[PDB]
Amino acid sequence: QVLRGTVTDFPGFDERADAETLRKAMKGLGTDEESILTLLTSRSNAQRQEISAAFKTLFGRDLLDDLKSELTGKFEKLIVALMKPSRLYDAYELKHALKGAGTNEKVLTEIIASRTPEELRAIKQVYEEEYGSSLEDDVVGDTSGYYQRMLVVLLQANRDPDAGIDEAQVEQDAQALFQAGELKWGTDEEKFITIFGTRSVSHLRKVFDKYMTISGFQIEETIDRETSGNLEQLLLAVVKSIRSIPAYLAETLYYAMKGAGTDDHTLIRVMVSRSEIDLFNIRKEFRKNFATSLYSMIKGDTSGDYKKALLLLCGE
Ligand SMILES: [Ca+2]
Ligand SMILES: [Ca+2]
Ligand SMILES: [Ca+2]
Ligand SMILES: [Ca+2]
Ligand SMILES: [Ca+2]
Repeated sequence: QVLRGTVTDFPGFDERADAETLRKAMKGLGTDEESILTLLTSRSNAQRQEISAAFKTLFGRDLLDDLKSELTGKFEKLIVALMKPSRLYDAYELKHALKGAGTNEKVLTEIIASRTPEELRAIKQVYEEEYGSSLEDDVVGDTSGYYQRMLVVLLQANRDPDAGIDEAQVEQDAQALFQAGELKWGTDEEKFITIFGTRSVSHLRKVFDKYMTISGFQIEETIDRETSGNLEQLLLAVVKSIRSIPAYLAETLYYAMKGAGTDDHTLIRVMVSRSEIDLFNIRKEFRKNFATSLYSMIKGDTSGDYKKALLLLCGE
């Protein structure tokens, strides 16, 4: 399918002109957040990096340090995130879910399950450069059990490529998965980890069909998203990503705003990271699955300059 983002290079871009607009906006008493916000959400990530350089050439000041001393709250978290160069974002997000006591298993599952092999290679590469330690050793050092192993398997970015679809292997995997599901994924974990983690995307889709034409239940129906289980949360995220990455991220966003509070960190992470990849496709899945639009949900769930920036990122 064709992936379309909501943010694209801004025509007639001038990094010096933009460097100055931002300077006048930060300069002196009071800040013009309305100006920063509108400027930053209509320039691609590559352009924001160019604005930063020109800002440094013209004033000898660091644009980001400035935005941080001037901005505050979720609006700042959102601006700081947009500034992060595209290639460094998932790696940064991953270093901070692992870093320190505990682990944000949520981010680890979300990024590793929804990212393609090419994306994971580049992430593994950029991560070691930036942080010195390899992603795989930090994951292995923070996670455990079959959760760790499944994450490590996916981290190898070695899913079979899509080619000849043997129906003998398909039915064999469907049966296996069926029986592992009936056992609530608590037995023979080794066998299913290999199927979910190394089988080609087109293969696993036939497996998901067959599996249901064996049980009458979609494979996800054998797992409760709401409840615990790191390994199950991962199996759920993988299944959904194998079906549709936008749909999976379309839902991750939904559950970020659905409830008593708002998971602004997820809301910010998915909005920013996918803005130039498939945020558009994500918007289309959100509407068709949740009967409402992302725009309209973000508008009612967030407030202020923060809300305005998300809405401009969202687009229509
Ligand atoms: Ca100021
Ligand atoms: Ca003000
Ligand atoms: Ca501040
Ligand atoms: Ca830790
Ligand atoms: Ca809410």
